[PDB]
Amino acid sequence: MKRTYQPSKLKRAKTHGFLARMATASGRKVLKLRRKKQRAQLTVSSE
Amino acid sequence: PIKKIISRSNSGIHHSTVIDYKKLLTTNKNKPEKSLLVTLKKHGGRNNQGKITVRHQGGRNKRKYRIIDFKRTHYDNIEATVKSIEYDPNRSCFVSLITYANGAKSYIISPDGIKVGDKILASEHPIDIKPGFSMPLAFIPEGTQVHNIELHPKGGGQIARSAGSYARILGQDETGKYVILQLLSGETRKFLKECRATVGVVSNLDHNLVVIGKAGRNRHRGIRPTVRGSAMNPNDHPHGGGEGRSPVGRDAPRTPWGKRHMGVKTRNMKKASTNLIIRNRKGEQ
Amino acid sequence: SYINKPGKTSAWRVMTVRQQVSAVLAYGKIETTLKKAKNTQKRLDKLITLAKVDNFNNRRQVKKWLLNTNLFDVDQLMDHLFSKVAPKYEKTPGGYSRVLKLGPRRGDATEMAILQLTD
Amino acid sequence: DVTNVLLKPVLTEKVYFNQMGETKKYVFVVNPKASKTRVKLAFELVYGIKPLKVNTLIRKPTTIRGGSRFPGLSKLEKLAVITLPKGIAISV
RNA sequence: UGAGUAACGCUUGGGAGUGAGAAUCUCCCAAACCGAUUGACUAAGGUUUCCUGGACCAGGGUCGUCCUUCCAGGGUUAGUCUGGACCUAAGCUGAGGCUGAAAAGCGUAGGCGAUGGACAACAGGUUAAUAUUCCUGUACUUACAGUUAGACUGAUGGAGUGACAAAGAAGGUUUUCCACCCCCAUAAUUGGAUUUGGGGAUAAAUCAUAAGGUGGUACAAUAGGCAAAUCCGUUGUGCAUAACAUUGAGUGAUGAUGUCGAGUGAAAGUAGCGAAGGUGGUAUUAAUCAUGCUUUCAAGAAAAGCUUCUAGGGUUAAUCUAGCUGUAACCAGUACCGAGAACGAACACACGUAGUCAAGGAGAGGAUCCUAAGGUUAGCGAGUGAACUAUAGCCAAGGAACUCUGCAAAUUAACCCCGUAAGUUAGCGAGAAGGGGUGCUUAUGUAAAAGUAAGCCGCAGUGAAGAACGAGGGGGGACUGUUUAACUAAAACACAACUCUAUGCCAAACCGUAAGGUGAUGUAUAUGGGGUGACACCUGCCCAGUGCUGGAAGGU
RNA sequence: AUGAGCAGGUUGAAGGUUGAGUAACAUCAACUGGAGGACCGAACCGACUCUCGUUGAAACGAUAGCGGAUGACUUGUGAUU
Ligand SMILES: [Mg+2]
Ligand SMILES: [Mg+2]
Ligand SMILES: [Mg+2]
Ligand SMILES: [Mg+2]
Ligand SMILES: [Mg+2]
Ligand SMILES: [Mg+2]
Ligand SMILES: [Mg+2]
Ligand SMILES: [Mg+2]
Ligand SMILES: [Mg+2]
Repeated sequence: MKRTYQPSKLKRAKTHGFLARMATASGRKVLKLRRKKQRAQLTVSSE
Repeated sequence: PIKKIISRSNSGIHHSTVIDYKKLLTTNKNKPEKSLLVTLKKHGGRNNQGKITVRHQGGRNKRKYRIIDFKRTHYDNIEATVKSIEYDPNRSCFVSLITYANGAKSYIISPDGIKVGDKILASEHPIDIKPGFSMPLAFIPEGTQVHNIELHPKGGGQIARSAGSYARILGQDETGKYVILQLLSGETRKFLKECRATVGVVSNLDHNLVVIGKAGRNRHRGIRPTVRGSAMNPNDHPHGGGEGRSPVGRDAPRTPWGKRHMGVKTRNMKKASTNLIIRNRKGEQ
Repeated sequence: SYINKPGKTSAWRVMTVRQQVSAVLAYGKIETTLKKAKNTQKRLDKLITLAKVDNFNNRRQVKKWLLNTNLFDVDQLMDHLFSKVAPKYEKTPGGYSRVLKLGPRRGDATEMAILQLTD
Repeated sequence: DVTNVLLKPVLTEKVYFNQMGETKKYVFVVNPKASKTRVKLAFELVYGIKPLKVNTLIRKPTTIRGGSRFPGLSKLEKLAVITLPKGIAISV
């Protein structure tokens, strides 16, 4: 059957990307938290 | 007039009808002028926020709006000529292509009766009364079918411009302004004597009797399905619930929201236009 | 259970018999499973016995069985049979072949057997 | 014209196969940001032969060393092949 | 422990070789499925999985010398291809600005945003791996100067074009196809043959030729096209019946003394060799002309770009047009997979995923049975042929008695010819019901064929496969549709139509706190809401209570 | 918003041209024309029934049947609530 994750990299980048998250207050806050927890994969822009 | 559509497609029977569109129009083949066409973006009942605000509206076809000179103000005391009576999809009436003698084209509403080669005019002074003309209401004698009226001066034709609509003159008020108008649907307003008007009823008198025959035909015309409140669940409608065809339990019928509905007066009577009214389809003020 | 392999249908058995008899006439030795060897032997014997007379009817009847191999093609294998293999055995009543048992296989512990034919 | 855009040549069987012809297609690896115009001008001012045609490809990075407790990533490089007129040939 | 139990997730036989060891690896020969596909090309994705050499801790439902695994080395080559450097749609963002305790929200100019528009390259070869990219041969384009000749250019702006629906049909031209003919190998021990098998093409571009398609054409006035106008628009006059403008599949010649080619074939069927490389018919087929035409109503994208227009400029020459010489053509993608093993399914999982090419026989066909081009061995086997289970096949006599019910299963089944009721919105019912014929040969058949008469075989002749079971009465809903993904597809929902009510335009209803927006670039023959639900006939009584509307003096 | 797709085969509407007829209509016959939430049926979509599987091949499927299949259709890509 047709599962729940059909991938299309343009959509993924535009939706969870770095320029997507660095344009609203909540996105800036989540980048703050992720720098705080020190994620190596900060957003989905890096593989 | 109207013309039947004998289907002989053996899935149900539909005595569908359609306006003849042949004996009424000129050159039914659709070749509208390019200079006066702008595409319409179909909002589809939606909103700038993207939610739904007007229900069951969507799925209409692609149209092309014809820029109509409802104002009739840039060309005054200058003759014109009706060139074609095309079918513009947006409004129920018939639009006509006129060409002012200097060579300038426009789309107007076709008063019922004018034909190819006729002459129409627009002015500010007393002129003739033949259909298609335009002039301030103070000059049109009482009794003539008048359409494409407008409320504010130099504001272009809002009131009474639908398929087969009109309005009659009924003299003047006691002030010396405010020519009275007997509108369609029993009301009677007071229009300012500086308001323009166009004589002659609007064409396509038989749009009341065209019968959409199949649900589809209606879906393509822009009206999507409407669901009765008694089919709803008790949530998202006041009429929901009930274990099988229960009636409208609350004391009066209700809207999809919680508003009392049936016959409850709604006009905002604290408005400037209440004193420009003689009657409101039933009685005084 | 449902979808299942076609398996050892009767056509599979008979076609295996044909391929193995072709192979044994072509070379003269087969290293197969024992319980296919005992089943190939019967058809082998019947062919060699039917092939000692050499009229065209026998050629037709043997054409119904043989298949071409890398060594000989079918119309070469027929000549190779009727020229040297069949007449060699012309005086032996039965007993045209032997099946001797080899050692068990490492893959399946099946009883490998060798099929051959000598005077 | 820093000529920092000629990092290295690569010597492979393919390069020799293409080089022993008549066109004498040399090959180099260049700065990942460099462009064909800069490459051919650099070649002009490093050797002295105005090149005919320049071609560039880039080998995107992949996984390297596979499974070795410290898997790594390869190197992004732009290989530019450089063509030369029929009767000329130079060395590195 | 259960237990060395269930499971091991669609398929074979052998020869030769390797290797310590082989069902499992390499080669060969068959064999068995696929063939509107398990074949070929690519988009999306994935991210080295691709090629060569080596290894066999682990992963592979067994094994393994082997793997899409691991290790070392390697491969992706563009002025013209997909996209940027050009264009815009939905929409997104959004200077100033509007609104909002705060963050933010809305939104104008501008800017982004392909799934679309515009833009110039074809054929063949080559490597283990790339190819309109490299190479060979022949081309075109867009800029740049310098030069020869002609000409006054004519935009950030105006106009035209671009610029468009769905369905249907009929024509033109090449083709498919049919026939003939040149060429090649073949000449046959199983009775007989005096044949049998295969192939028969060459591109963009340049020049001439183009059947046919579209749409009047010239001249004069001009008050409009934010100014300007020789352009467009408008109004007059003549020719008209074809001139003019514009477009145009195909044809021929160059390209081509080239490449390719059935086959042959040395040191692997590879290198090299490489004959014909054609004529007619065409009542059949697809493709192009075609953004063509006709009809209908649900009335069928924008901008850039191209042509033009004047303004603006230019003459002591700028700018453009045509040619010659020379120079330049940037940035990312380009491997491989594209799924019964590389994508999404936790996997080497029976599932899913856009588009393109799509052979032959019978046939209406992309159905159905078998095959071709090509491609795979469904990564546990070997036996035995007990109960028992699934799946197929078959079952005398009876033929629905089992049963909750004829659930399931069975009969009919394509084509051709007769014939076909009750009822009705007069369309249907109806493929109604009910029946018959079907194969091969000869002759007749028309232009091919169906058909026709005679004859012949079999138990049976769409001999196989793939094709409706039917009649009669009743309830519900009018119908076609939608629905509870993953137990309910229904008598529910929808619907056409009816009525009632609200609403006079800054409409009413609605989202939002407000701005703003829909309703609507709509205007009572219109829009929102409640209720019924095609079509026909009917829709009785009660206004005390609740609700709704109005009331004008009083009471609180 | 924008694009693509629906092998093949039938029924043969409205309208129109002609002839009769009509005082002229109406009506009838032939020919053309090629409509339809039409018909039969593959790809495509959906999911009515049995059987199987139900620690499955599969966190909802297979064989065999089944309804629609030019339309209120199906589908990809992008945006949005
Ligand atoms: Mg036990
Ligand atoms: Mg047991
Ligand atoms: Mg077992
Ligand atoms: Mg699959
Ligand atoms: Mg597909
Ligand atoms: Mg076929
Ligand atoms: Mg098939
Ligand atoms: Mg109801
Ligand atoms: Mg009812």
